[PDB]
Amino acid sequence: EVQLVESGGGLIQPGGSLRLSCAASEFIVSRNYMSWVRQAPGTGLEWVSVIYPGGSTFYADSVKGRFTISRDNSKNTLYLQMDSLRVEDTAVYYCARDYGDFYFDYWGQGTLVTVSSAS
Amino acid sequence: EIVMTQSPVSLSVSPGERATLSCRASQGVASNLAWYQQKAGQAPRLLIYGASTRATGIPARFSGSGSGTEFTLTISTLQSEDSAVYYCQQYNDRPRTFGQGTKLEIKRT
Amino acid sequence: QPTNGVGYQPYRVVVLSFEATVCGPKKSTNLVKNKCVNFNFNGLT
Repeated sequence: EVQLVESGGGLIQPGGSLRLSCAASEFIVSRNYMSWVRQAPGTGLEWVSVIYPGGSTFYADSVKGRFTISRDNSKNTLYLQMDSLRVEDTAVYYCARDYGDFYFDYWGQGTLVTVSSAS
Repeated sequence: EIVMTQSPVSLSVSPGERATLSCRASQGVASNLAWYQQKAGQAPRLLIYGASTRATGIPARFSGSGSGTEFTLTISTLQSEDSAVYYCQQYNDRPRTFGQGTKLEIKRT
Repeated sequence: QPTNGVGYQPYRVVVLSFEATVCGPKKSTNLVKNKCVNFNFNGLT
C-alpha cells in the first residue's frame, strides 16, 4: 500500500502563515528521500524543497528563507510551515518520494492553497 | 538551467495512430531524461526513466528515446485514458525543470 | 562521456590533511668564508 495523503491547505491572507502535513504509508519519512513540489496554472510544475535521510533541507531560490520544513518523528508525516506568503503562491502542493535527488518516484494527491485578498 | 520547451504543444490524434511527441533540451545532456504523464486531476506518473527504460508496468506502447538536444516519445495504440499531459524532465542540472506539458487528446464523434 | 559539459567531466580531487616529521624544504644559500657574516647552520644561529 503506497499512499501519500496531504493536508493543511486553506485560504490565508497575503502575509499570513499556515502549516502543511503529508502522511505517508508503508515507508519512513525520516529515512527516505522526498520532496515538496507545487503546481500552479499558467506556470509549469515547480520543485520547492527536498529533504534527505536526516540530511539537509534544500529549497528553491525563490522561496529560500520563507518556507521551512520540519519533519515530525512520531509517525510517517512530513510538514512544511509557510510564512510570508506572496501573491504568486496559489498552488497545489504535493509530497513526492524521490530516488535521492534524481527523479520523482511517487506522488501524493496534493492540497491546494489559494492566497488572495478575498474570503 | 535547462529551460524546457515542447514543440508539439497540442496534438489531436485518432484513436490509435502511433502518435509522436517531442521536446528539446536547451543544454547538452547525454540521455538524462524522464517522461511523465499527468492525468486530469490525478497523480503525475513517470513513464520513462533514463530516456530508454520503462519503469514499472509501462507497456511496450511507449518507445521514447532521444539524446543530446532532441527527445521523442512514441505512443502506439492510444486508449482514451492516454488523453493527458506529457512532461519531460532532465536529471543533470540543479534546479530541476519539468517540461511545459504536451496536451494529448483523442478525437471522438 | 567525453562530450558533456565542463563541470560534468571527471575531476580528480586530492585532499591533503595536516596533523613533527614532515616539513617543507629549507633553502641553503652559500658559505662565504673569511668575512664577518650572519650565519644559520642547521638552526644554530
